[PDB]
Amino acid sequence: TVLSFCAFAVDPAKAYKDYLASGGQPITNCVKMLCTHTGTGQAITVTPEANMDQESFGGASCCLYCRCHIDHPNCDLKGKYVQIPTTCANDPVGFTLRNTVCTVCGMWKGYGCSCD
Amino acid sequence: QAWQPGVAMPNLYKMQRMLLEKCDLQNYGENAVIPKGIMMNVAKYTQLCQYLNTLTLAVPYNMRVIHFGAGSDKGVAPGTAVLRQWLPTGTLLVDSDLNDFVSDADSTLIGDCATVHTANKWDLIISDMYDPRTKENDSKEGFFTYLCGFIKQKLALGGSIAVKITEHSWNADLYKLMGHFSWWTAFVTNVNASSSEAFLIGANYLGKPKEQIDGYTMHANYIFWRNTNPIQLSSYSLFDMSKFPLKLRGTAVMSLKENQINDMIYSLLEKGRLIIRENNRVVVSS
Ligand SMILES: Nc1ncnc2c1ncn2[C@@H]1O[C@H](C[C@@H](N)CC[C@H](N)C(=O)O)[C@@H](O)[C@H]1O
Ligand SMILES: [Cl-]
Ligand SMILES: [Cl-]
Ligand SMILES: [Cl-]
Ligand SMILES: [Cl-]
Ligand SMILES: [Cl-]
Ligand SMILES: [Mg+2]
Ligand code: NA
Ligand SMILES: [Zn+2]
Ligand SMILES: [Zn+2]
Repeated sequence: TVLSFCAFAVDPAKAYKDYLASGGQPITNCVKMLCTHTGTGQAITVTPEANMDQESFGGASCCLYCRCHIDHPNCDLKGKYVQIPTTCANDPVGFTLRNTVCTVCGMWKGYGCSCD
Repeated sequence: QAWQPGVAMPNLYKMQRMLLEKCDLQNYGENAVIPKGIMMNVAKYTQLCQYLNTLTLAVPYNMRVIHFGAGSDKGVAPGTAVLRQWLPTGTLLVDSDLNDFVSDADSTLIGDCATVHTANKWDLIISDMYDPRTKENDSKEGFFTYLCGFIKQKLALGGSIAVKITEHSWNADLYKLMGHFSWWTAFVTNVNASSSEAFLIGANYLGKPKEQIDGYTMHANYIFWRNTNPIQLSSYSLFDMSKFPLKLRGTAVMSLKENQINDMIYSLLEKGRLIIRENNRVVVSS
């Protein structure tokens, strides 16, 4: 029902946030890849690139708009792989919603990226 | 054996002329070997592709791959995600399913597979199509009849297929067609070994009979093999992914006429050194 709840909200991302704050389970069935864990660590990559501290997921399965079958606000994820911090891997869709990729080094701000 | 991505039907069993028996195997269960947070289908397709790595697959620069039965009740395409991981970058991956799902493929075709039309030929066909099944075990039609025609009309010479079968979900013409390949086998993935599921894999398509296979017999042969050779579940192969992606072979693609396809060309097709098809623009239908 989380997919519907967000699908039929004026602001799906806000709707997802509210859903979580009220004790809803994160969206499941994000597709975890099997990988080496010796990758570049970058946020969004052509192939799994999880480093030792990440998991690699199929991109579309981690996209709220893909999963809800609704219009995108722009897809940066579909057909690609998203690296997600193991500690956040329970909620890959939320992670990609709440976070932003650094446009210089290509890592997640507040996570993999270290810059000024 | 436990280290292998799975087990291929040994030649000894392919040679038999068995009668059709019931299979002593339960397709289901909680699976003790699937690593945590990993889907059965990611594990299963991973092992399938690990197996395909050991074969002389043709790998053109502009590879074309079509994936049938890509969707699931979950609404996502785990198998497609693995294919997309396995194949060379910017390989055309098209997938299809009867019901809607989200995909990491370039195109997703929704609808019965019988509605899927294309002018272009493919280098690799993967099918995971399945209908959950009457007191007899006969060749099943449905998607299998489409598949056989698809293979015959749209698989490039040199191309390869992997088609999911089980005890009850199998087709006699598909088995027959396996003998139009340079090599074939029935492959059981180690993570799902206690199920009657296998992938019929044809390697390097020749467009003509190499062997005379009787479908009904070969399926009995398959069952006999499964009944008398239990396989211990295993996910050993999953713990080293370092060599996973398919090798960039740069396999030549040539458009040849039937009269140009001579013994030395067949020999090239048999060895996985040639693909024969046009290089036109790829258009796929509803
Ligand atoms: N006639 C048909 N045409 C197209 N798809 C079919 C047909 N019959 C069964 N299927 C599909 O076969 C699929 C079987 C699934 N178990 C495949 C799982 C999927 N390969 C995965 O990676 O998880 C279902 O999604 C069905 O919709
Ligand atoms: Cl959130
Ligand atoms: Cl491998
Ligand atoms: Cl036979
Ligand atoms: Cl060559
Ligand atoms: Cl073409
Ligand atoms: Mg050979
Ligand atoms: Na017969
Ligand atoms: Zn998306
Ligand atoms: Zn940065």
